[PDB]
Amino acid sequence: GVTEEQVHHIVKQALQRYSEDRIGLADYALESGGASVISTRCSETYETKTALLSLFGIPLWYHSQSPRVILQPDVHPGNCWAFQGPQGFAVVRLSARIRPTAVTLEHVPKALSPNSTISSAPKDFAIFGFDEDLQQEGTLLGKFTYDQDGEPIQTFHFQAPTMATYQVVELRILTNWGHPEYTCIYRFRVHGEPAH
Amino acid sequence: GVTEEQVHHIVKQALQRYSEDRIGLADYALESGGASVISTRCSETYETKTALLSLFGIPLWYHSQSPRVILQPDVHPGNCWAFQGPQGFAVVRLSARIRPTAVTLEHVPKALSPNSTISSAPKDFAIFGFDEDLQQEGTLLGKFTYDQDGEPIQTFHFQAPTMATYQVVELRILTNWGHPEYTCIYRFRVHGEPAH
Amino acid sequence: GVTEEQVHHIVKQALQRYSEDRIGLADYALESGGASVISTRCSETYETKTALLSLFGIPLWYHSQSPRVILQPDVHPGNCWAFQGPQGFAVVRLSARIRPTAVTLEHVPKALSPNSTISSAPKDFAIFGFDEDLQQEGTLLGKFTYDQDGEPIQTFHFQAPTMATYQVVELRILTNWGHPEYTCIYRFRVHGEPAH
Amino acid sequence: PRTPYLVLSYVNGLPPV
Amino acid sequence: PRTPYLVLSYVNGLPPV
Amino acid sequence: PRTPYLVLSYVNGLPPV
Ligand SMILES: [Mg+2]
Ligand SMILES: [Mg+2]
Ligand SMILES: [Mg+2]
Ligand SMILES: [Mg+2]
Ligand SMILES: [Mg+2]
Ligand SMILES: [Mg+2]
Repeated sequence: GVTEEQVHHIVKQALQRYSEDRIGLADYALESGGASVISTRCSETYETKTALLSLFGIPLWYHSQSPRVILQPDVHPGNCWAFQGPQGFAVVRLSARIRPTAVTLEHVPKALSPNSTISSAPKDFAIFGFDEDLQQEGTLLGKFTYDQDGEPIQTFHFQAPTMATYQVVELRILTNWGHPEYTCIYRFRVHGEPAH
Repeated sequence: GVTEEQVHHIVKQALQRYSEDRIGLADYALESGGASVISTRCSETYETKTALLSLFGIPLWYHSQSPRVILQPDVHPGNCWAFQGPQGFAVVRLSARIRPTAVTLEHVPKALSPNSTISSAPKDFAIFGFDEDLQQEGTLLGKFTYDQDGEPIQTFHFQAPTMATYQVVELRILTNWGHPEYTCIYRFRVHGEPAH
Repeated sequence: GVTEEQVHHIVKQALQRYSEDRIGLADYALESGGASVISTRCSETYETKTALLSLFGIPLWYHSQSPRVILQPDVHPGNCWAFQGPQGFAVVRLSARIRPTAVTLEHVPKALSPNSTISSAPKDFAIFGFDEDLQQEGTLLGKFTYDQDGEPIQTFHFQAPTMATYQVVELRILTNWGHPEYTCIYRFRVHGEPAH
Repeated sequence: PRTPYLVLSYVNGLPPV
Repeated sequence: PRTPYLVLSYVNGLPPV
Repeated sequence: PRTPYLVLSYVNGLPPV
């Protein structure tokens, strides 16, 4: 079979990959690395008016996650950005101009969900690139489907990316997994080739 | 022995489980998922008046963790809620009404502790369910002991949960592991069967 | 070769170690455990004036990380403290007086970095111990080099620590990996033997 | 002054998940 | 009052990484 | 205005751990 040394090697390398943001690819949409949401170019946030923050017994305001959370690595149930219905979009100014080669979308696992369902997850989606920051018409980079029966983190590689570069990318959600009120986005990542 | 494919399979599944909040069970006490502490129904917080926050050289206030931290997934030394002495309690409004089937309690590991001791950890505890939100007398669901010599995360399954459902649960700490001043609670989780 | 039981054992123990702050050693420089930066004894923070925070369309201030972040466990690209140039220093009041036996320095991985380079990482560094809190002359504990080609987390054990104890430690960065503007520090840890 | 604590209560059901 | 949201925009290039 | 920084100092020993 396998030697003990081979087992240690397999385990070490699997934990290395796990530690590298799970997938081992630089994320040009990570906010701490220099990416940001373009607030006016995102869907309206679905607000429930339920999470009330108070201080000294004084009600202050209701807390809802803004689109910024999709560019942050804190994926736990409820740490997601929600928009109303099954169609929505977010636009991100990447940390650098890149040739985009892949995107990653993740959702919470079924095992951490009541009744093992994730109907608020995005389903069909499309990625668009915008040449400059204030331009109206994007270029389609690819169309993909987040599989509710797949792994929580799903990476999608473009079949044949052109040589075009972009610093502005749109995540366009076309359908969801059936939730009748909203769609929840946990984390979106963009991968590719920077200047060198 | 085992094949290389079998090793990869074992490793993959262990990392899957690790990624699912370590234990692969939905947590109805997680604050981001919709749970909250009932502040007036918790022990007084032990305050040390040591962690002083300042701005522009102006002392502002002392920082202590409130009971909310036991419903958050950020377990590192000192990220715990403390009450005075070895007896205390916290009451949580769960995110949904459930038939409770298990609870999880975790503490920091001995390996991350000075002198390899965790004397502030809870020891004997009891779980109570409350039928409605403002009701005086809880129903005992079970009594358990957090083992200081066990794994940091310990899940306890009720032997024979009734069909009763609850949205309010009390964690009642009866003893600690010997700390003479306080008991520290890092994270408490509640698992069970929601409506479907 | 190896048995299935041996594989499960190897995997279990590797994940245990991973869960214990990756290295299984108590960190006397962790802020939540009681450590703090001595602000007046650190290099000036390099500020870029780029991360603008706004509210209701009103620009508030620019966000930069202070030295406190090196005592926090949130290592993601950009969650680092930066100083200008390749020489700098930070002084930490440890959570307890210890005989220091090792330090740990970590940086982000090449796999999460544009062009697979980490030129802002510290290179040569030195650790000094200070007998009391307001004393001018430190005692050299050791000199080490963070290897840009090594693992992201690197622990360095002192060859022969004396019986001296310290509660104040300086991390002195002597060179970096070539970045022409700044050096970035992600997380610094101090390990050793407390009183018992 | 007194140690402040931000309290979070859910007053209108579940947040989006 | 209205749900506040702190907005973060990068206006002068990359932060230190 | 000037970049604010919240400073944390331990002035009365260890926090609960
Ligand atoms: Mg619509
Ligand atoms: Mg099915
Ligand atoms: Mg008492
Ligand atoms: Mg023993
Ligand atoms: Mg200099
Ligand atoms: Mg080389």
